Amino acid sequence: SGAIYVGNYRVVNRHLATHNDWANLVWEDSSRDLLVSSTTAQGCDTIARCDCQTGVYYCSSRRKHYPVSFSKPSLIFVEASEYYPARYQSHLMLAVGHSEPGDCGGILRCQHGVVGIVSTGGNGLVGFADVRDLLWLDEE
Ligand SMILES: CSc1cccc(CN2C[C@H](C(N)=O)CCC2=O)c1
Ligand SMILES: [Zn+2]
Repeated sequence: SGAIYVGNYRVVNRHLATHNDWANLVWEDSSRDLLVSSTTAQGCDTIARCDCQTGVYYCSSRRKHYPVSFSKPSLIFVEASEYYPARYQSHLMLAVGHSEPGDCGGILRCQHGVVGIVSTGGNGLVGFADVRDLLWLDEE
């Protein structure tokens, strides 16, 4: 579990969105496993606007924050899971590291702010959905 709170927006994994997130939907993309909903209170997170390939992510299944090198956002084949059939997931970055399904929502951050959230994993890899291209998260 986990979310990014920036301005009046809440960014969550699309598969973990609640009834309130869908009722207050701003934007969602099944191919990215992302959903953004509106909030009444202002958030304090800052989204990174950079091309960083090193950062730290939180892994709840180990209660640990791991420093990682990650690939640039790409279209990657992702095996079938409890929430999606086998498909290509877009804007996805991979790192070598631990992840389990319940780790989705864990933040990946670099020196510039939030880069993305855990979305995939398996075989000693962890994948993160990028949010740095969603420039509109910074305004209105
Ligand atoms: C096998 S370890 C692992 C870690 C994180 C996630 C998964 C599987 N998965 C991937 C889904 C997607 N984004 O396509 C989102 C929901 C989900 O449970 C496995
Ligand atoms: Zn950065």
